Amino acid sequence: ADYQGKNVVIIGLGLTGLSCVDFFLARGVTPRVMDTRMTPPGLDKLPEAVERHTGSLNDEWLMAADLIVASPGIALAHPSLSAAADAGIEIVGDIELFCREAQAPIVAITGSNGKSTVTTLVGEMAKAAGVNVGVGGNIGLPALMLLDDECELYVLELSSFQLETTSSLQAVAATILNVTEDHMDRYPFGLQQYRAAKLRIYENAKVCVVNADDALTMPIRERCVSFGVNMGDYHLNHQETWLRVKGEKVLNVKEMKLSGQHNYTNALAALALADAAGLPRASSLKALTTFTGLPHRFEVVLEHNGVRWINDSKATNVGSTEAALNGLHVDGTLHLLLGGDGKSADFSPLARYLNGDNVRLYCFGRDGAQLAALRPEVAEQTETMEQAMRLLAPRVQPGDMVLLSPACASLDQFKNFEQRGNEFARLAKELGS
Ligand SMILES: N#Cc1ccc(COc2ccc3ccc(S(=O)(=O)N[C@H](CCC(=O)O)C(=O)O)cc3c2)cc1
Repeated sequence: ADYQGKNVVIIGLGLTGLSCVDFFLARGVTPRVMDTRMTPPGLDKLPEAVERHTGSLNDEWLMAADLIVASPGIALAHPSLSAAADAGIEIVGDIELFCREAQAPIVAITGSNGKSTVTTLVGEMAKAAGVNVGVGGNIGLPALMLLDDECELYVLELSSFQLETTSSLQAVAATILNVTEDHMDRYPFGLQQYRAAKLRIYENAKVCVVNADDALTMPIRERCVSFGVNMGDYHLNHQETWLRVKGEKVLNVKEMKLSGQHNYTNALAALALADAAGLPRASSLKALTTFTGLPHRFEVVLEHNGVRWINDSKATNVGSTEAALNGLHVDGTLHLLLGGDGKSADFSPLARYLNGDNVRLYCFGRDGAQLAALRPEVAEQTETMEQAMRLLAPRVQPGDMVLLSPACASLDQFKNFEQRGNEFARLAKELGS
């Protein structure tokens, strides 16, 4: 596309907003930036000759623009954006600018849980095949920083928010791994509106890959390739567990470093997408056996003195926490940390995992009191995650697990879930020796 001489406004700084700034400048266009935060996260990192407005949206700037580039962190439904949409002013995001320039195929991945693990996995499968691959998007680097004429494949994690402002994506392979309640603070029309945003990823996709076990991942109306536990074009076989494609065994999971059923369906989805992208199967399977997991994803930061302390800080929703608790083996007592910005989620689904004598809850952050309510007799509420740790530490016994899998965003008290996971790791180290 050609942006020469246009009035461009970028809404939202940070890494992404910064990457969009660089994108326009390198193309000979000086945009202007605005952010509803008085002091946004990359402000002092921004070039001097770029006009910026902070502390609110600027309607004068918006209503004058030829193109608005909106961070995924601002709602399209925001009154200033809606007004500019009503006036016919074109609104895109960073993924859209990226898709209009990219000169390699894209694998596109979204879903409420598993999306970064699959994205990473498909990226390692291309690396194992000697393919020059750029991996990023909603994980790692912002898409626009991957753009390179030499790249042979892109693998992108895409959030529901990124998908709302993207229209030119034509993925070689796209998946929605699953859809469970999340971001309800951004979706006033509920779960169906949240799903609808994710369904945008299948539009003009060469192959679509659905989860046979989750109907919501399927288009509204050829067919998609599927993965699943007992069913699907890609599926599990329990003699010991194998991954199979159409009845053929391709890998015995004991060769994987990851474990758990939900990692095995991640592996299936990753394979299916690599297959659709033309990558050789042998090297794809080799990558499955070398991948050790992402940090903050059910990560054992300390196993010592009979106690395992797990950083599952990436659990930012109810679905992810269920994944950790469902089938979880604990010898003695589980000390479960819950807390932060629940985004108006229904926590009920968690209740059925919190019975029996061998469970303790330490609830903190904005929605702490709501998380304790799940079973108040076994629950403590603190303000912070630090205070919670210092409160559970003394009670920890050989055989126990300490599990940070909070079911909420960290953004009420932290920069991001990585900072929360790193703080937990530091404290677990202090308190656990
Ligand atoms: N203008 C403006 C403006 C821009 C950003 C913000 C708040 O700033 C952001 C920015 C970009 C984001 C992009 C994606 C997300 S996210 O919802 O997809 N990720 C969180 C992260 C959770 C966590 O890290 O704990 C979640 O799943 O809940 C949150 C974001 C939050 C406020 C005003």
